[PDB]
Amino acid sequence: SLTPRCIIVRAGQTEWSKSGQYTGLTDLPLTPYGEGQMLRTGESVFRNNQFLNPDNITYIFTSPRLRARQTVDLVLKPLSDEQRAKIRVVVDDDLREWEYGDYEGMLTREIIELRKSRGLDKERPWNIWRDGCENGETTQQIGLRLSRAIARIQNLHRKHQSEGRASDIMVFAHGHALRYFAAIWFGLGVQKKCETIEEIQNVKSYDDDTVPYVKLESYRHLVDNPCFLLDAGGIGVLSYAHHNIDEPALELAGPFVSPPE
Amino acid sequence: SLTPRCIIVRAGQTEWSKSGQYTGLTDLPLTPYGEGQMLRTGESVFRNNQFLNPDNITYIFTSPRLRARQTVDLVLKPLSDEQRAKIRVVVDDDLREWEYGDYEGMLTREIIELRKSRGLDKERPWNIWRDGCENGETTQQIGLRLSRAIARIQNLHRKHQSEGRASDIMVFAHGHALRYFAAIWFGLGVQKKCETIEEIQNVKSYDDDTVPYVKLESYRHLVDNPCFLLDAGGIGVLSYAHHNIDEPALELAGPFVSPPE
Ligand SMILES: O=C(COP(=O)(O)O)[C@H](O)[C@@H](O)C(O)COP(=O)(O)O
Ligand SMILES: O=C(COP(=O)(O)O)[C@H](O)[C@@H](O)C(O)COP(=O)(O)O
Repeated sequence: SLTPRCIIVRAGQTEWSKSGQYTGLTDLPLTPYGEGQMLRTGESVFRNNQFLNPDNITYIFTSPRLRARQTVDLVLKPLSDEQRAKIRVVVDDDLREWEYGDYEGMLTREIIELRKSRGLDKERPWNIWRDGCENGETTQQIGLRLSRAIARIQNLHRKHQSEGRASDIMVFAHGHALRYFAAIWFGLGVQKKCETIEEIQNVKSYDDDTVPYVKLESYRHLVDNPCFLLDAGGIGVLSYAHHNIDEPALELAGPFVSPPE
Repeated sequence: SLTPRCIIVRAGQTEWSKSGQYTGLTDLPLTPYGEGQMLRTGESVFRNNQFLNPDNITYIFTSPRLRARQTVDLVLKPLSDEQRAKIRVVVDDDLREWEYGDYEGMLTREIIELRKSRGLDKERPWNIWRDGCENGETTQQIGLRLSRAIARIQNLHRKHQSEGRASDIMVFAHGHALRYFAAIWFGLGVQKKCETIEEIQNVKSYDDDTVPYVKLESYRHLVDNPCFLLDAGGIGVLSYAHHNIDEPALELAGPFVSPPE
């Protein structure tokens, strides 16, 4: 039975994403162009190309942000009611974007100028993946919460493979969160034992009894840029080598596969 | 003008690749199924989806192996004579597969059995990315030659971007070589100064005067599995963040892009 996959999908275009402004918590909608964009994406992957087979989708995880949720609706439009009824949708707060704090709605170069004026970054340039954001999340905070979601997804994958089913699980989220998610999925960054109060607690970030909570002994986080590109409405694919959930791997073809004979 | 890209393409199916046998120097052809498969891939990326625009392809680099070259022919079949005339094709020996030496045409598990019988791998399992192959290439050796090709390609990218043109450069090669190639492209592994006689010399691995040779001061190589999947006839995409050749990045969407408005 087909190796399980995690399909990452970045929210479609917003007014801020279009112009490079850091959109974290701000609950922006898709632009009219972004709606069209995500509609076309859904048609490409389901109808025109069959890069995804609905019969194989088991779970869709989404950030609680409007633009992620809108992206789920538009991308899944090509499905029949029957196909939809068999797919479970779960809103997971662990998949929200990096909390930018003071940097919300700013540009990269504005962030650099703001920090320089606070007297930081004297020895080396700011690097979100190492430093986090003043009044927002550190890298260990985002790494921790994405690890918990990854553990939940990989646990469903293992449960499904052992029930003899295919399992594509979709994750709709954001540009930083998803690059980060992909990075640790396949082993980037460092391993950190769960020890502090923050690191151990059940957070209760989603509400859906069919998704077992997995309590982490340890987690991964980044200390440097993993150097990924993922555009607004871009799609990436995470899976496993040799049908083995213990060998998570990055699919270099993203969602592309050669057309069947 | 569009950020330059390197489009990696793995040779289509062979009799050995279908069955997991390590195909290095052995000059196998595509199976009949593999031909069909690469023909359909070409139509998907140029005609049915336009994931690739021929007007933007400047160079195609290919391993000297028959199966890679055959893959070039079939994937580019949808192009007109006019489009082909403007694209330069370069055979580059630096893009050959990992030299397997003793392991040629063997299965992973056979290689493990063979090594265990020579009394190796007592402390930890064989890991090609660290250990290389008896009578074949070390990881340094492959990392060095792939680094030279990367430098040549990125130098053409920089020359083109500074001439104001788009540049998609395709690289047709092999499963280990391309995963390795992708891993170091975006900064995995370690930096090693060029110092030994091997590391410094001009090897003359291609013959095309329009490709400036770049003499490396230093190179990258892996010391561990980068955990990528890339199937036979799989397509990946390497590029740069912020239109900057000094920021090479992995495209998580491989060749997928949402259909234009
Ligand atoms: O804030 C966004 C994420 O949220 P969504 O737009 O996905 O909601 C993006 O990740 C970009 O604004 C961004 O900073 C890209 O930074 P880069 O790494 O290119 O220097
Ligand atoms: O020899 C091949 C490359 O040659 P082409 O078939 O691409 O020429 C492949 O790289 C396979 O042999 C292979 O071992 C996959 O290893 P894995 O990582 O799955 O454990």
